[PDB]
Parts: sequence; structure tokens; C-alpha cells
Amino acid sequence: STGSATTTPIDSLDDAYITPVQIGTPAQTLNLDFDTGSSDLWVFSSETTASEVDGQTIYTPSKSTTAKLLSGATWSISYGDGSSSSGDVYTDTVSVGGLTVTGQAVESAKKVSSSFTEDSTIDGLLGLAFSTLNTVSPTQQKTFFDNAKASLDSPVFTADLGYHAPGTYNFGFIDTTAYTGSITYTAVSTKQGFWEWTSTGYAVGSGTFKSTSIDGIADTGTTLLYLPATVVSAYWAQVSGAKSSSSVGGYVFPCSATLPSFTFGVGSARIVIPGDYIDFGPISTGSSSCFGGIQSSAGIGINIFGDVALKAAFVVFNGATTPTLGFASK
Ligand SMILES: c1cnc2c(c1)ccc1cccnc12
Repeated sequence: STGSATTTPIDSLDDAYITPVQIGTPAQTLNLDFDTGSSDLWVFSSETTASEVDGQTIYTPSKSTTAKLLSGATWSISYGDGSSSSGDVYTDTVSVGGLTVTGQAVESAKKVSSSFTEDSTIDGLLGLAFSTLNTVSPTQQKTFFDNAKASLDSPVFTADLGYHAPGTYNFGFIDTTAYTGSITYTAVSTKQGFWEWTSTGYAVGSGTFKSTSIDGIADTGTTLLYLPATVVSAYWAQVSGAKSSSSVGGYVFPCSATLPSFTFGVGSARIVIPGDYIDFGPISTGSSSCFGGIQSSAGIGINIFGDVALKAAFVVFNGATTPTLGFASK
């Protein structure tokens, strides 16, 4: 089998991407944030504290003839951005773009933190990291991809995120028309549960490529590109007026600037992020200071190849017996 679904930026900045997902019988369609940095499929629901729901679409398990409560199971997650959610668990039928998993764990939120409530466009998350990170207790649950993998034509999914435009998540096949050149594969460590790989270096604009190993994760659920302070300083030094702002919480730059591209290495291959992809707009409404799309990872403990980087590439999440990651230009 295969599945193919369109993913759409939630806003004019590409702060996140949503993909429609069918849950239950009859289908209830929720727009979920596919997150290769986590491993829980959780949804706003009829069980979510009413004051914490503000425009999201909810899953109502009582209206699904295939929903079964997973007895005694709870979940609770906290993300790198400080947000969190928690609740109980059902199994139900979940379909993404024609691909169906019966008995998928659907984690129904009883509580969500303020940033989730404040984002009316995201109805939940669909985790695509390794199932070892799944938070369901006392019986850990598998991700959608993990449940689907054996049935797929090939044990892979691909992320083709658009810049200010829709893109695609495919399960079970590589669309050879969706990229240019070849796909370069690179090794993955699963030891921390992430799609963790090592970039071979970087360049700023037309500058010299610096060969240097950068360990990080491929994370569709993080907006920006978080890299070591030395790398980020080298990038922003090329932008007149750019500075690191403690008040704002990262590098900012004059909105009148035209930004240089940023290249990252994948083995001997190179992915070029166009400068425009690094502009995240005014720091506050009407400001002429703009927030940068490349930020320091210094206070994180890990480098994160978020959407800023991944949207510049066609990315293969290869779930073969030894997982690997593939990148192509597009
Ligand atoms: C991800 C993270 N932080 C941001 C954005 C996206 C977009 C704009 C912005 C403006 C000020 C501070 N942070 C951000």
C-alpha cells in the first residue's frame, strides 16, 4: 500500500504545516501537525477542557463506531518549545491520504497548554519519530508509520514541504518526479528516538564550504533551523544590522535586508536554503526588525534541522531495518 497527502502552511510565515487525517467511522477529518520529532498521535477532542478549545476541530470518540477506549492508558507530553498536552487513549481507524491503519492509538487530549489553544489551525499532532519516544503509559504505543510500515510497498515516508505553498507527505513510495538530481542517504542514530544524523558542513551565501560535523535531528515539527553558535554567528555576520537580541530571544535583522542563502552538507551533496526562507517577519506587528530563521541551538542541547532546512529538500525517512535519511534538492 501507499498513501499521499497534501500538507499546507498554517500561516504566511510557514510557522507549521497541517495535513488532513481521517479518524474513526464515519471519518472525522482533523488537520494535524506531522512531527518527525515526536512519537504521539494526539488530538483535540470532546474530552478537552472546554476553555482550552478555541476554534480547533475535535475528535469525538463516542461518535466513532470503531473507537475503543484503551483501558487504563494515559499520555502526557512536553515539547521543546515549552508547550504540553495530556489525556487518555483510544484505538481507532486512522487514514492518511488513502493509507489506513486499524487499531491506531489516538491520544485524546483532556488538557492542552496555552500555545495549543491559541493556535486554531492545529487540531493535534501526528508523531513520526521512533516509537520508543511514545508517552503512552503503562503500555507504550506505536506511531502511525510504525503500524503501517509492514503493509507499505517500501518502508519509507517522504516530506516535501513547500515554501509559502502546499507540499506533500507520501507513505510507502518515493515520487521520483518530486526532486532533482539524486537522493543522498546518510546514517541515522535512533539512540535518542529521533531521526538523528550528521551534516558534513555548511556555507553562507556564495562563501567557502566549511567541512565540520554537525549532529542534529530532522524535525518537521520545529519551525526554524537551530545550529551551533559558531555557525549561526557566521551566518548573521553577513547581514548588515543583524544582531542577537536577548529581549526578543534570538537573532533579528532589518526587515529591509535581503538575506544570503545557507548551504548544509549531506555527505558529499549540498542542500541550499534560499535566503528568503530565513525571513520570519516582524518581531512584533508593524516592527521593522525581523526574526531570523537560523538560530543558535546553544540552549537546547541538540541541533534541529527544522522546517527552514527541510523545506529546501525532498527528504526520505527510510524505516528499513537499518533506518537512514535521504536528501535531494528540488
Ligand atoms: C518560530 C519561532 N519563533 C518565531 C517565529 C517562528 C516567527 C516569528 C517570530 C517573531 C519573534 C520571535 N520569534 C518568532
